[PDB]
Amino acid sequence: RDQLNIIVSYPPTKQLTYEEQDLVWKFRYYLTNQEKALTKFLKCVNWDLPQEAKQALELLGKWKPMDVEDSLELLSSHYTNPTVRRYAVARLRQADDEDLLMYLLQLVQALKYENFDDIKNGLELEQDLCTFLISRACKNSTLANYLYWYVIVECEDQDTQQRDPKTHEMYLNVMRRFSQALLKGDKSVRVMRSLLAAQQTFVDRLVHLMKAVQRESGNRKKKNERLQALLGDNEKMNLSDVELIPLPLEPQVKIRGIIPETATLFKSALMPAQLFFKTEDGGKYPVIFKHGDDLRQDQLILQIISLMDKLLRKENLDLKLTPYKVLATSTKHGFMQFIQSVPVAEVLDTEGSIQNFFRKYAPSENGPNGISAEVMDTYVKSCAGYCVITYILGVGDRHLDNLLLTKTGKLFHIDFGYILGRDPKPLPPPMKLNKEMVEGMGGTQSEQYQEFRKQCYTAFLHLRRYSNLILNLFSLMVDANIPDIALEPDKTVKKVQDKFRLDLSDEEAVHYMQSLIDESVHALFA
Ligand SMILES: CC(C)(O)CNc1ncc(-c2ccnc(Nc3ccncc3)n2)c(CC2CC2)n1
Ligand code: NA
Repeated sequence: RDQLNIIVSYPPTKQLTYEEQDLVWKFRYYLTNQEKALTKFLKCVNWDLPQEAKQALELLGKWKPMDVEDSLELLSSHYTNPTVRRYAVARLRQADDEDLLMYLLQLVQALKYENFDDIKNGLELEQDLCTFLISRACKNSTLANYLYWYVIVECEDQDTQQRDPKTHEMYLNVMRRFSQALLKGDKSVRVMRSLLAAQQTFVDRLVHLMKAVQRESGNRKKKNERLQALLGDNEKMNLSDVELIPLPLEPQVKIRGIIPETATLFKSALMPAQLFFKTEDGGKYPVIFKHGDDLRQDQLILQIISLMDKLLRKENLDLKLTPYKVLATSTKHGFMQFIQSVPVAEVLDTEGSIQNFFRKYAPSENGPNGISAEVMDTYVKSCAGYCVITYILGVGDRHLDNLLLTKTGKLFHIDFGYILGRDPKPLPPPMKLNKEMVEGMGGTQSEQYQEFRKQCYTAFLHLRRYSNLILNLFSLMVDANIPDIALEPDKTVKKVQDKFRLDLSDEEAVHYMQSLIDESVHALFA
């Protein structure tokens, strides 16, 4: 009946009532070939009663196997049954590394829901999350790299060390188990350990270099010259000439070192560094090296933006997004991929507007407002894409210093210090959209505006379809040391859930999205 289809449609986090539980339970045998009924059914099971547990796992066997997207729910805190947890890993094994990599950050966090004793006893349908992740890491260099940096930061975490010494020791063990597996492997596998160790030394030497620059009082010019001098002496610092190691930030990129003479410090409180990595093929890879600050909140947000971009691209909707790489190398430092762009604040300061800026660096006679057709389409798509993504992620503290623009027309957001409905000012707008963006398209009477609205609807409807995956991924982050999560862990997933408005139809959703843009665009006139 229809009452069953309304119950299975529920978000992964929607808590079923006792009345709703005993209903799914009664009709369990009639739901066995319904893929999206299994999670709802496993919720209903009295995992304490042996006869119920027994019949439930019998049903788990004969049940239509679930999607990887839905399987992520089985790895959360709500599940403790070892069979249900091995089943979750068994479905997760069906995913390819490309997908697995998209979920890895949350999978490292999901280890704190695993059996700590099994992880320990492994030192010196049958695989747990630890064995599975190490297994996959041994076969894929990229995966091994992120499993290393994700676990090392959780080991380093001093807040976990004191608050949960049990979880801290579990991660030390995950690292020991990983190191053990690497040494028991093939020629290819055994060299991954020395590669991870070489990058760890590299980062340690870079951390020391940043400190060597700050030991003094000096002009930014003098500090820049102190950075350049220290990077130049490869005999002492060994940072300008290294055996081609993976770049922790993007391991597919193999680096020779940092170019000494082009390295500088940013005009910013913690003076992060701009460093150019010499890649194996003579190319340059610019990075931001941030010290004395925690990148984990940005690292999560950029990981979700990347996922959202891949999902949209999958549905043949490339909205020209900039999911720049963010990697924390400690709870105190890390890397960000430097993107050549200009903050919108500076766009207004130097050129007066986004339109002027575009007319200057990308003109064309009969193009929209004398601007390149390609640059304008890129701008409309990226605006729409970010308007929707920042709306869902509840990104606050939006100002024109953390809104960046490229000369190719790419608009994007940076610095995700405020997320999930948090903002320095009270009553913040739900739709993160300003008059500078709107004026960039050519105002509300422009064909570009209608196109922007259209792209906002398309993105929303496609992202709404992946609500199960996104909410499951957030549910694995509830107990992570992410400031804006740690504030209200118990309320985190619902904050994301409510933005999808999964209560509304596709037609109803586009009207709500349509009204939200209007209510925001008319609020810009007060
Ligand atoms: C580091 C922080 C004080 O915590 C703020 N957070 C943050 N987050 C991301 C970026 C970033 C990321 C990627 N590309 C660029 N490019 C550009 C291109 C041109 N002018 C600016 C940025 N900037 C940045 C900006 C760099 C530090 C100056 N800051
Ligand atoms: Na990008």
